[PDB]
Amino acid sequence: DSMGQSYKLTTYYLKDQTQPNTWNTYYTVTDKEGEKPLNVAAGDAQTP
Amino acid sequence: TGHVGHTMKFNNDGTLASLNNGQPITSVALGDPATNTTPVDMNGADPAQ
Repeated sequence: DSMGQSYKLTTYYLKDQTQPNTWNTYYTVTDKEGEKPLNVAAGDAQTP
Repeated sequence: TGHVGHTMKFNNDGTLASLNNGQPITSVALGDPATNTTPVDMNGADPAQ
């Protein structure tokens, strides 16, 4: 971060079944409270 | 409760941003009861310090 605190960024890769040659990527940021998902502003991959 | 302090603001890189909204920090007279609700008992010394 700006203050020099280190955080764990976990990137998850999912292979799309509906569309061939398509992959879905998600980001999660891990703090002392747990693993909080990180959302993309204009991403075209959405989950319920 | 009537206790007046000063606010210190800092930037995201950790450096000082502002002090007392840019105003110098001057405290009220220590032993003058007319300016402070809790006068310091200065035992005959200068009350306007």
